[PDB]
Amino acid sequence: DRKLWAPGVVAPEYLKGDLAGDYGWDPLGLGADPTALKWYRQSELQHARWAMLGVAGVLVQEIVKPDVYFYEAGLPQNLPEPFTNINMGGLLAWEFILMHWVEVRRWQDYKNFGSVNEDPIFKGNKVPNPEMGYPGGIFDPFGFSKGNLKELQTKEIKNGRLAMIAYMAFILQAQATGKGPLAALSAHLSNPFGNNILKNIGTCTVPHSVDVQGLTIPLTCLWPGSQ
Amino acid sequence: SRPLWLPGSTPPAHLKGDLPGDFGFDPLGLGANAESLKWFKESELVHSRWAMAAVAGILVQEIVRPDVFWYNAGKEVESPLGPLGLLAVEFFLMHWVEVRRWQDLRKPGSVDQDPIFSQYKLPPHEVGYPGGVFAPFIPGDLAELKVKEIKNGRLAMLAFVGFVMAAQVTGKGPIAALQEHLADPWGTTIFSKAAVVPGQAVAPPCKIPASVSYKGIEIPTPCFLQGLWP
Amino acid sequence: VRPVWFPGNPPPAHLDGSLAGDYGFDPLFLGQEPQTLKWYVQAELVHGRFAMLGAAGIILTSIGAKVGLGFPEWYDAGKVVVEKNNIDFPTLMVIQFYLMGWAETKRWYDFKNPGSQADGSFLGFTEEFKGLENGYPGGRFFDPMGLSRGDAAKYQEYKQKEVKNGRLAMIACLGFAAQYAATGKGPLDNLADHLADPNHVNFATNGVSIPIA
Ligand code: CHL
Ligand code: CHL
Ligand code: CHL
Ligand code: CLA
Ligand code: CLA
Ligand SMILES: CC(/C=C/C=C(C)/C=C/[C@@]12O[C@]1(C)C[C@@H](O)CC2(C)C)=C\C=C\C=C(C)\C=C\C=C(C)\C=C\[C@@]12O[C@]1(C)C[C@@H](O)CC2(C)C
Ligand SMILES: CC(/C=C/C=C(C)/C=C/[C@@]12O[C@]1(C)C[C@@H](O)CC2(C)C)=C\C=C\C=C(C)\C=C\C=C(C)\C=C\[C@@]12O[C@]1(C)C[C@@H](O)CC2(C)C
Repeated sequence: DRKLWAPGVVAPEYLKGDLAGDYGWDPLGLGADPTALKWYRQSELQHARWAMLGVAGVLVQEIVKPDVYFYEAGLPQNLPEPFTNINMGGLLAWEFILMHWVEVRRWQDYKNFGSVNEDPIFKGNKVPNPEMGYPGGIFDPFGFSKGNLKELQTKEIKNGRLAMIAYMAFILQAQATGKGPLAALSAHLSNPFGNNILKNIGTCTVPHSVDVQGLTIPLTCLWPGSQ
Repeated sequence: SRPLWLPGSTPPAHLKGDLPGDFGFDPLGLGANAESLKWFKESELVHSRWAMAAVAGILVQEIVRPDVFWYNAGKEVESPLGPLGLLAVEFFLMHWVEVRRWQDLRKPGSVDQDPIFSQYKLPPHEVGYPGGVFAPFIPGDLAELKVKEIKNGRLAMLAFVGFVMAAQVTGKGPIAALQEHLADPWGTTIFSKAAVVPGQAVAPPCKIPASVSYKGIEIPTPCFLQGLWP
Repeated sequence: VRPVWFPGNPPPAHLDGSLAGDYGFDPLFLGQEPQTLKWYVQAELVHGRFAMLGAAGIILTSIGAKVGLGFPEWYDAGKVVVEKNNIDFPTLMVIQFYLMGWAETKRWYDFKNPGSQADGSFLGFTEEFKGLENGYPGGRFFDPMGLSRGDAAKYQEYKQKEVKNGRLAMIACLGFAAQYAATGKGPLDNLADHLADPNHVNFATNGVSIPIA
């Protein structure tokens, strides 16, 4: 009885509202294999949660530091004063080691549900992990999981899906116009007709490559825009 | 039921925890064959025991004798016994020791008797764990000691390989390299001196000389797989 | 049931999926006769195994050339090795055919009369040359680690892996030859050019592969 993505369209058999934010949308039928549907559901949570942090970071960073131009914020010379011109090789080493640990733990949970709940060092500590992708426990200090969990999952995925669309709008707008999200919004308001996608779509403002501390990094736009 | 290398995984069938240090790690299934595992069991102990002695030696050499580089100790050392005099004693002595150990691996209990002296003999034992004269003193339970031996041994095997690649890349000793890391931890990692991306590849330069002149002959000294370095 | 090279086309009758890497690809019915199929199964493995050694050797030496260690290109190594080391080519060629002839004749008469080479005639060896299957010698000489004597399920998995990497290597060795003829540069020299400008540097623009271009 739930509303579907389009009017008068039959939902797939395997989509029966069990998961949150289920509109019965699967034109490519990628969820037919039950095991594949679980894996894709996790990746939807990862993209949804990472994307929401991405959108929040870009917007908040723009307000505090308007001139950083987040697209270029990755360059070492643009880093804050404490970290300015830090050796990117050492900086990457922290991320690889720390993310490899965290992500393998999450991966092992998917392979064998409930195996990696307990802390490895300090015996006794554990997380409830009521459902895969929702560890809870220490990950939910405020205890919002208690109550109408189903509704909260719906709110999370719906906002997360919107963030995914919104963030890729930031990327394409930066590539085409060369301005951040808020800056582009101001430009449209000033001259709604002269300054819009109909004009900017044909230009890609990203240089072909950059030199990061002597290492050349290729760059591209998402379409063959006029460099 | 027992701690595993990857918690939550299922150990392979051929691994059941009987041997010391058996944490169920065998992704390629090299130990599936019973006879192959018996041989591989011996080599792991021998490799680990050599590595532990070697790693301890290199550290002690640097502390006691900082000037000499353990990598160059081969040519730096001078003794009256000469190059080929040392090698001759080493070959014959090692040939005897290794063959006897090898014979026990094939047919256990046949080389326990002392050849020269009749009265002395090695008590019954397991392959790879000789007893009697070799083990005058035992701090505690053997089962616990065997696990301690392999875990330290496995770490030592990695440690020695760390010395070689650090020595070849940084051209320094183990402790000297560590002091460099502590000085500038961010700018000294392997990530901070090498990187490969589509279109460019930067690798550290091999700091060991290509060739070594030692008593009228030239000894090649190649960096290990220098062409595949990151 | 099992996947095939051309989805929707029933596999041939003589290909029942028992062999490793079987996708029912035999459009010309070259292996319809059961006895001829045994010969080609082993011919494919020998071709695949040599190609893997060839491809790995060509790739590794090419990396040595690009990095500047001084290795010659695979298409010049033969001339360089002979001249630099002062080797008589006809003697080296003859030695190869004695060693290959002895080793490969033994493989020939094991195919004709399986188990015949394990009779102790050759230096008293009686079990290292018995053979496990067609094209899979086994034994403690050709399989010292006993990966074919351990788990049965995983050994069948490796047979699938061996043939597919062998077929991939065979295609690659054809690529090395075709690329050299069209371009006249080394394998990784071509790879570097493509990564520079993939759009404007490839076979469609080399001026050879597509003459009408
Ligand atoms: C969510 C992650 C993330 C995202 C979306 C971006 C996005 C961006 N960064 Mg940023 N970065 C990110 C993480 C990081 N960046 C940096 C460091 C930098 C620098 C130094 C620079 C950027 C730049 C860029 C731009 C790259 C444009 C492009 O075509 O790149 C994609 C180009 C590629 C060649 C990679 C495409 C494939 C894929 C993304 C990488 C996958 C690699 C595999 C893991 C390798 C595996 C190897 C095998 C053998 C095991 C863009 C704004 C550039 C910029 O500002 O330009 C104006 C720039 O110079 N970033 C670090 C290190 C702390 C990150 C760590 O996570
Ligand atoms: C575990 C054994 C062992 C190891 C790992 C090393 C390692 C090293 N030695 Mg040392 N040595 C070893 C034993 C010995 N070395 C020497 C004498 C020297 C000298 C004089 C020199 C080195 C040098 C070196 C370095 C460069 C090696 C190289 O590129 O060789 C390239 C490869 C070769 C030269 C030949 C490789 C031989 C092969 C691996 C084994 C051959 C087995 C025999 C045929 C079997 C018969 C012998 C008996 C004993 C079993 C490296 C740190 C050099 C150095 O200081 O560089 C900076 C150097 O000049 N070593 C002696 C005294 C005879 C040894 C006795 O055991
Ligand atoms: C009547 C003569 C006669 C003929 C024509 C053959 C022919 C053959 N026999 Mg032979 N045999 C013969 C008599 C006998 N054979 C055997 C026992 C065997 C056995 C057990 C085997 C053969 C095999 C073979 C084949 C080897 C193919 C090859 O490429 O070899 C290449 C030849 C060589 C590698 C050796 C010759 C090399 C060179 C001409 C001499 C070099 C000498 C120098 C000292 C080299 C030193 C180099 C060092 C220092 C680096 C070949 C069809 C083999 C085969 O294929 O079986 C299926 C095999 O396994 N024969 C006995 C003993 C009962 C014989 C008695 O008369
Ligand atoms: C069938 C669609 C189609 C195709 C195949 C092309 C092809 C091309 N366009 Mg054109 N273009 C189109 C439609 C299309 N265009 C439309 C509808 C517009 C008005 C928005 C433009 C505006 C435009 C500009 C301003 C420029 C090009 C240029 C180009 C070249 C590629 C480089 C570039 O920057 O493209 C960018 C073009 C796009 C990303 C348009 C994608 C259109 C998709 C495929 C169709 C669906 C669009 C959809 C209805 C939404 C429209 C906008 C929306 C706000 C309503 C290439 C010859 C460049 C050129 O002339 O180089 C010499 C150039 O500068 N196009
Ligand atoms: C794998 C073992 C190994 C090897 C091959 C070497 C090799 C070397 N060491 Mg090192 N060393 C080692 C372990 C090793 N060491 C250990 C474990 C220690 C700590 C105790 C040391 C402490 C040490 C010092 C302090 C010095 C060296 C030095 C040397 C060099 C000259 C040796 C010499 O002149 O001996 C001459 C030989 C003798 C005077 C008689 C030695 C008799 C020994 C003690 C008999 C041991 C027998 C016993 C059964 C062995 C069990 C272990 C074994 C199976 C691994 C040479 C490169 C010297 C150097 O740096 O030169 C540049 C140096 O000064 N080593
Ligand atoms: C993860 C993500 C973004 C992450 C961004 C991050 C971390 C950004 C970080 C930083 O920016 C900061 C904060 C500050 C900057 O200074 C630095 C960087 C580092 C740049 C986006 C995902 C974005 C993901 C997107 C847009 C995915 C869209 C998927 C769609 C539409 C799929 C549709 C369908 O597949 C279904 C569902 C079913 C099928 O039947 C039919 C079809 C149609 C195939
Ligand atoms: C591509 C190939 C074969 C392809 C066969 C195909 C598609 C057959 C297709 C079909 O038949 C089927 C299946 C079924 C039929 O119903 C239909 C058709 C369509 C008829 C073989 C390559 C086979 C390739 C081989 C064996 C390559 C070996 C290479 C070696 C040994 C190289 C050695 C060296 O390179 C080093 C290492 C260093 C250098 O310096 C020196 C040298 C000597 C050059």
